[PDB]
Amino acid sequence: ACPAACVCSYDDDADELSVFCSSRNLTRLPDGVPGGTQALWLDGNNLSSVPPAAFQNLSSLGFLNLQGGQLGSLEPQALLGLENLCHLHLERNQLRSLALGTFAHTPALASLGLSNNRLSRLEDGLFEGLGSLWDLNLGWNSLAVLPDAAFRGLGSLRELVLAGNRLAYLQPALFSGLAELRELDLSRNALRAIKANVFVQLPRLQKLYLDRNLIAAVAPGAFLGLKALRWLDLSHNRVAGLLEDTFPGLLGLRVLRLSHNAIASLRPRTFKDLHFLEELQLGHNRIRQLAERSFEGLGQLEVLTLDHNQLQEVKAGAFLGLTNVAVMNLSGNCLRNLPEQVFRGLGKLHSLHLEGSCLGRIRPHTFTGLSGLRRLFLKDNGLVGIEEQSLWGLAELLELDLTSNQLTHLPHRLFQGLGKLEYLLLSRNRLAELPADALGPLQRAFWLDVSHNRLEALPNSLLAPLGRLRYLSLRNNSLRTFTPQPPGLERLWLEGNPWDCGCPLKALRDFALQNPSAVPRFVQAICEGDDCQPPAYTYNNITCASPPEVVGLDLRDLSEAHFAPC
Amino acid sequence: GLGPVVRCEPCDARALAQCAPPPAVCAELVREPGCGCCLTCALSEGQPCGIYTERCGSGLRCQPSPDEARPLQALLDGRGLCVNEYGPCRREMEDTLNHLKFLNVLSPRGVHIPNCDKKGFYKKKQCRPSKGRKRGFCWCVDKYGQPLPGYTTKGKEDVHCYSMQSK
Amino acid sequence: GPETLCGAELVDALQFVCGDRGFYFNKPTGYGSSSRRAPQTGIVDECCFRSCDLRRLEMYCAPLK
Ligand SMILES: *[C@@H]1O[C@H](CO)[C@@H](O[C@@H]2O[C@H](CO)[C@@H](O[C@@H]3O[C@H](CO)[C@@H](O)[C@H](O)[C@@H]3O)[C@H](O)[C@H]2NC(C)=O)[C@H](O)[C@H]1NC(C)=O
Ligand SMILES: *[C@@H]1O[C@H](CO)[C@@H](O)[C@H](O)[C@H]1NC(C)=O
Ligand SMILES: *[C@@H]1O[C@H](CO)[C@@H](O)[C@H](O)[C@H]1NC(C)=O
Ligand SMILES: *[C@@H]1O[C@H](CO)[C@@H](O)[C@H](O)[C@H]1NC(C)=O
Ligand SMILES: *[C@@H]1O[C@H](CO)[C@@H](O)[C@H](O)[C@H]1NC(C)=O
Repeated sequence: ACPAACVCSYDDDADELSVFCSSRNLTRLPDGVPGGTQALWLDGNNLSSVPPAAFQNLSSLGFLNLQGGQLGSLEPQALLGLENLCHLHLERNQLRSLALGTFAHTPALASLGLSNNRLSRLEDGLFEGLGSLWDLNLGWNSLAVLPDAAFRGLGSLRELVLAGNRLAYLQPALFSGLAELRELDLSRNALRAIKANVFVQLPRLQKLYLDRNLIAAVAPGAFLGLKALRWLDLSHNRVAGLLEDTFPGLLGLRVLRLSHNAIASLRPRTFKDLHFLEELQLGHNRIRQLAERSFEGLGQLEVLTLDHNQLQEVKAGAFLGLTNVAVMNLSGNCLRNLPEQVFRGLGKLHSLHLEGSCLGRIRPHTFTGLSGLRRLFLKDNGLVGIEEQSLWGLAELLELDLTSNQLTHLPHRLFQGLGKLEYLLLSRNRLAELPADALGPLQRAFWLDVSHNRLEALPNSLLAPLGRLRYLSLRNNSLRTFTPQPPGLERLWLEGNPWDCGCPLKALRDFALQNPSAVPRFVQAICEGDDCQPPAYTYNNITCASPPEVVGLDLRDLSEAHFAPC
Repeated sequence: GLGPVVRCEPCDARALAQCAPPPAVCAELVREPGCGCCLTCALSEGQPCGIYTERCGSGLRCQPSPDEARPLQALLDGRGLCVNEYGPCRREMEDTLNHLKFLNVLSPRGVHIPNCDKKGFYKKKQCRPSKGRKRGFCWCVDKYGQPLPGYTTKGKEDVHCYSMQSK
Repeated sequence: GPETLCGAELVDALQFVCGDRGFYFNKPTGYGSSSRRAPQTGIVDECCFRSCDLRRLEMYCAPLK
């Protein structure tokens, strides 16, 4: 007894009669449908305004999916007879308005969706007789002002979404009687100037989003009663100044975000009573200098990221109360004349970026109290010299990085303490010759990299106390001869130098012929499938120049008989 | 309260053009598992099965061993039989899947959830969704989520993030 | 005791089990009576932090037409 137009399903584990009238070109509803249905799908069709008497004789329901389509009118008495309905969906129709009474026939509702419709001017008392609703979605509409007591009668509500709308004002009586709300969302609206008595009787809130609005003031006293709360968000706004009594009592808080604002200075004793934070973010603001004891009380932080302010000087004793801090970004602000002994106390760090700053030099007491580090970055400052006793304190260290500076030579007692290095990167400098013995202490090293310098010779006694290499690069360096000292290599790049193809250059030929996967010819660049069409190739060609009888030719293929007086 | 639905992309002559198509001679030519359109020959009854091998013959099922105490790993490594207090990672997963809930339909190559253990810390190594007998790119990271240098020797989309070796 | 699976292996396993039908992140609300009342968090949290197996995976496939 199915209308022979829809896929009729049957009992699976109960008496469900799921009727599938979804993807089909339909005009107004079919008839002769089953009476004992338990779920009905109707999305995708081209219906219009429903008749008042449409859904009677279906005293068992609980699913009325109606997304898509071209619906715009709900004539009165439309939902008459549905006493056991439990879900409803009207997502992407083009509705325009709802009169009073349309929800008087359907108590025991448990979710509602009116998301991408087109409607404004809610009435005063629609959602009444709905003391069991749990969800409510109203985002992406044209709402601009709400009367008082619009949410009247919604006792047991737990979620609420107002996003993409155009609200501009919040009177102090909107959220009244919502004693079990749990998540609020007010993003992407046009609010300004949070007042001081709105959020006072929501004693169970847990999330709060105020992401992208135009906010320029926050009265002192707001956020007063919110005992339980764990996620604030005020990222993209225009907050111009924090007072001392702006966060007075939010004990349980755990995540603040204040990026991309326009804060211009900090005060003596902000940020107190926040014994339980674990992440701060003060990103692209305009903070100018740090006074003594500005961060105080945040004795349990983990991440700071002051990464693009115009910070020009830091006094000794700024980072004071930060005990358990592990990561600090700091990279991008022109810290030219930093003092010394400024990082004392922080003996629990693990990673410190310092790139992008305009440092200049390194003095004997720059990094002193950091006997816990594991990763330094120092990429693009512009150093012209590092002193001899600068790194005698960092016992644990696994990666240096000095990529694009302008050093010209290294002191011969520099790596005395670093007995645990594993990555050494010294590209793109102006070095002229590497020291004679200053590579002894490195015993756990692999992955050396000295490309793009202007070296001129490598003696054999230089790479002997390194029995762990697996990677080596020498591109574009102006060398003439080389013999592979580490036998268990797995990579070699050698393109760009003026090699001399004579007798002493033969072990390289043998090693390249017997180990063709360690010294390849070319490897195919990365590709992701859509851009795999072009086969980008990185090259590795060895040329002969100093002898004119083998000039131009490659080494792997020259004659097989030139090495006969050799 | 319903969210989007994920479903594989309908392939066309483009796929068969990119996918080398030389089906060797055999009986009961079938399609390869997952959702990928490159025809191959089926397996017999009693040969190893898996997630990245071919699919069993007609009227057959690929079930793990009747013990092993670890089904999903045993099926990932190809050992089946054809038989008839936040952390650094939870804070990222949260606002990752808090964004995939306001959209309509999407494809299984647009999901980008990280891979981290049961204490909120990144695990060792990260990967990307596959497409049936063709895995995705992978790389190595550290505890807080910073990448490390590394190379490959077998080929692209392949790495062994050992204790510290990235061979 | 219980095993756990999280990352892209989860997506591959879900592709393998369901097939050409699809899947959701929450339950497909089959005869919703207490599906919303009793809150099932989702497949990601349950299989990344508590326990995971094949029956729970099968429970989330889209229904065939
Ligand atoms: C510490 O702070 C620095 C601040 O610069 C962070 O570096 C920045 O990381 C972002 C990641 O989103 C980079 O943005 C990217 O830019 C490229 C274009 O250049 C764009 O194609 C990408 O879509 C993305 O927007 C940003 O450029 C980069 N800044 C630098 C140095 O270039 C760094 O990640 C932070 N590290 C942490 C938090 O540990
Ligand atoms: C619906 O109509 C379109 C054209 O109007 C047609 O292409 C399509 O096949 C129809 N749907 C079905 C299920 O036949
Ligand atoms: C329900 O039953 C009434 C009375 O028997 C019948 O006339 C009608 O067609 C049925 N359905 C509707 C549209 O209410
Ligand atoms: C080789 O090194 C020199 C020295 O800095 C540099 O100017 C040149 O650009 C490098 N070659 C290439 C191809 O970049
Ligand atoms: C490098 O050698 C390959 C052959 O292996 C050749 O096709 C390519 O043009 C050469 N490139 C250079 C830098 O001459």
